Amino acid sequence: MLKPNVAIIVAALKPALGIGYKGKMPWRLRKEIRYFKDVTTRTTKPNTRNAVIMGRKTWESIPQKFRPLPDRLNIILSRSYENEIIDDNIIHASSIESSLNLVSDVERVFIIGGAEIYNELINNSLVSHLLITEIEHPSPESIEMDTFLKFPLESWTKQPKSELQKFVGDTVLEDDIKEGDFTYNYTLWTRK
Ligand SMILES: Nc1nc(N)c2c(Sc3ccc(N4CCOCC4)cc3)cccc2n1
Repeated sequence: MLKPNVAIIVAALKPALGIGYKGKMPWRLRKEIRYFKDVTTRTTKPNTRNAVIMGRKTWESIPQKFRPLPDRLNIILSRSYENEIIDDNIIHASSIESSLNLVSDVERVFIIGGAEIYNELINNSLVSHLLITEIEHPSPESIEMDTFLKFPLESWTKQPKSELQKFVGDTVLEDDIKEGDFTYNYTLWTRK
């Protein structure tokens, strides 16, 4: 695959864009996890699938019985890895671009995490879209967090929901989803 458009998909707590605490998301949003699954899995073309890209630490944090993520090509980045196809669902690579050279029959590409991946790849011009779930809570400060997005959003534009809907196709987009004390919305951003 040559110079594909890539999307980042993340869930962040406004306004600081907190994303984790000691390796874990500080919340359990059952519907939000479902949306992550549907978006990264659905495809429109026939014999295709999407690819998910993750850092080695996130891979390692998934229980072994739960990896690879089903129905998607999993790509794991490590600075120590050789570019290699492990099996039909797993690729090892040392760069995003090198990993993409090993694939065919991929419809979309998503970077899924973690923090270091997000923060480094946001500056790669292959990244064309951001799918940010913006989470809100009455007392954001009550939530312990150590990891944050460092995204240059002054250079990105938040699109209208119509554009997101077009993006995700048939997926149902509910507004102001509430779970416990959290309220969230799905958003799409593109580069200015
Ligand atoms: N919108 C969205 N985006 C993701 N990318 C999701 C992941 S994948 C993921 C992997 C790593 C991290 N983290 C960042 C740093 O370490 C805490 C874990 C967060 C999400 C798992 C569940 C729901 C998700 N929701």
